[PDB]
Amino acid sequence: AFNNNPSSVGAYSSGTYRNLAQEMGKTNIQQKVNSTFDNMFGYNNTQQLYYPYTENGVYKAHYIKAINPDEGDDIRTEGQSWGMTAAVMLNKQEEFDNLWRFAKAYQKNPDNHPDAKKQGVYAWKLKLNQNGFVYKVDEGPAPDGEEYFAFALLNASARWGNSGEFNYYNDAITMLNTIKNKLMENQIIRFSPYIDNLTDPSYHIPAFYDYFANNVTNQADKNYWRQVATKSRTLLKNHFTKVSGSPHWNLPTFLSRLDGSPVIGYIFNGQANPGQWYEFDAWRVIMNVGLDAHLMGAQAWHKSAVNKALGFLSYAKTNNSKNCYEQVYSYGGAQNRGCAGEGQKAANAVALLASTNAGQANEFFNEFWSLSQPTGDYRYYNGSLYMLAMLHVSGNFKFYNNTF
Repeated sequence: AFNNNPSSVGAYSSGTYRNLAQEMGKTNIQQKVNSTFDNMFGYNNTQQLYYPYTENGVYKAHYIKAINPDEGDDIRTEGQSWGMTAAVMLNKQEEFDNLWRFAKAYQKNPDNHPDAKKQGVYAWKLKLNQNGFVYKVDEGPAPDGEEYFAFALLNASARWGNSGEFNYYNDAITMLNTIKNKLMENQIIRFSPYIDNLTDPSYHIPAFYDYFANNVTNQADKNYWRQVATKSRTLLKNHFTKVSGSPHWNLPTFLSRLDGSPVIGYIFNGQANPGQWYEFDAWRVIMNVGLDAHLMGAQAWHKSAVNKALGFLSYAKTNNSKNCYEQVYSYGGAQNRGCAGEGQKAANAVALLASTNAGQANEFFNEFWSLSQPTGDYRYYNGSLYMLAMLHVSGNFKFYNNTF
């Protein structure tokens, strides 16, 4: 049965990881996790997201392909870093290494870039050109990519050691320094190096920062990352307070000020969507809340955040002619951007790690567990999230500490 009373002591401290799928009475859980990875990382062109990159017939590395039916396929740091995260959780070293090799070679902006703000950050969008060779479309970062890269690299170090192709640990510390020096404002993750007073709630993964603190060597840095963790929980708490009730109706948003206030409308040239939309980034927020609750302990704010968000989505589904909750809401209103797909359902299933409502858990968990693994043109984001959620709900998303 669903544990509707999640512990205030996290798995990171206790060593006890929940297996949400087991709580929900599912069987063949590990087989399903394993096949999810195998199909995502297999050469089937069906679920597959992991693709080799070759130059003049010479194998180089692999990437996570952001399939995109109308703007052209591209390659993103988020997906890359998520793929590495999945690989390390399942002990898939070659896959990890192939993706990290790609990132370091091709996504990383040089440390001597003329724009100091870009030095060592990871270009969020690459493409292959008409001759098949990789190039950077946008050198700006998507800072949760770096966050996941650091996370994944620290875990790789801890599981595999640092005497092979990669000194994972050194690469992780370098990534942490880059986050600190290039991607933070006042200890809050930036949306952009170029805009101040701006964060993206989905980039807040407090438990990662606590893990970082425990995996650096020097006292000042340990304190730094513990403070980032606390400030991240404060940001999320504040954001969830600000989105409660009217007018945001309990869903977190794409962009936020540093006090947690949703950004209203457009604020910069190139912005993809209004700041107050619950959209693709925002989907991940309650997944991150679930993660945090699982790994570092459930507090009242985690439970309220997820219970109220899931509650809104259930209500919104009852008020939808398609009998679905949708992918995009703004001020509690559906934006007609489609019924939830697999990624959103996956994010919501992970959120259950902070839920106290067994009825919500049954509904949201069964909707996720009944899905087939994503295929087709929208599988990059649906399938990347599906993979991460499979790990989270099967007790496979764990923190592996380094030993000093």
